[PDB]
Amino acid sequence: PLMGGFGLKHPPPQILIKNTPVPADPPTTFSQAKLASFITQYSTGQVSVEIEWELQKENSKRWNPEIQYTSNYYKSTNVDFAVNTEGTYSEPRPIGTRYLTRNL
Amino acid sequence: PLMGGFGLKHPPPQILIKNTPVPADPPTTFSQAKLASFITQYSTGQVSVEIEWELQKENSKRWNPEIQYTSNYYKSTNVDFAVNTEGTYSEPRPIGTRYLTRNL
Amino acid sequence: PLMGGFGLKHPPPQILIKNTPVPADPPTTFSQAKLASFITQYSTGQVSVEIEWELQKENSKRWNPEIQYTSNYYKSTNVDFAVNTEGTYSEPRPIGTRYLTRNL
Repeated sequence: PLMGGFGLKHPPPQILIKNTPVPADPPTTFSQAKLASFITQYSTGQVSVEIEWELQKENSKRWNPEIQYTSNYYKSTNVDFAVNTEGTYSEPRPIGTRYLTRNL
Repeated sequence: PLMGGFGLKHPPPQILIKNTPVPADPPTTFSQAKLASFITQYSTGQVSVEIEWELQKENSKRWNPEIQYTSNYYKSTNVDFAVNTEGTYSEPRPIGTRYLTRNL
Repeated sequence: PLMGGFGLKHPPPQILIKNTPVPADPPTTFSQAKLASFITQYSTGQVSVEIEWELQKENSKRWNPEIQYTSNYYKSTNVDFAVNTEGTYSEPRPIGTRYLTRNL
């Protein structure tokens, strides 16, 4: 896939979820039409997901140090990747997956 | 120890090595004094050492990224921690052991 | 520890507790932002703790009487370490742990 990530011929199956509609008072006298009056409703809950990954371990004889993803050592007004005064979580920058080096 | 490193009450035993002195021609007529004429000599060889270390693995729940020791991303006239044009291996800077963080 | 009490290299683990936030009505039309409207909530309950102590028993040959922590024998307007007319529990004075005597 162009955006990246693993193309799958049978991806993780998507999940669809809906409240069961609960109709308001139907009339006393029967009528053909479907019930257009519903009880306003919404639900909540906790959803959990694990994804078990396989890591390809790295064995490399390169002498000098690699490049590593490291946080800024200099003082800052607020910590990156963490909440600010308002309670607003802010990811400052994108994080690539390529740092370690290998021989073409 | 002030310089750092593990103080040991029975350190790794030091190793002493010397050529066996091989005397030049002694005189035909015996004389009391020790032989002062030796055959100029030196030896060479290959020495190997392993040191089996125990690592204390790191388990930490800190959310935001750590600090990491990383090589300079910007172009340079010659690679650090590696030989230069003359064949001279040069370590540019000292490397501390403290980067990962922990709660006091 | 300076304040006193047992210093522990692995103290009793602290316990953290929170209500699960229950969001109010989300809008009919989806929107990116997190839900800022929550249902005002608080919980109650009963918490119990035992701490099993070991006492170091006291064996001492001192002839004359010791010093002991004793309540005031003289009449008072209200009992110490017990509620007053308003229902206010009031501890009058601090209670040290040292009374029994021992040879240095």
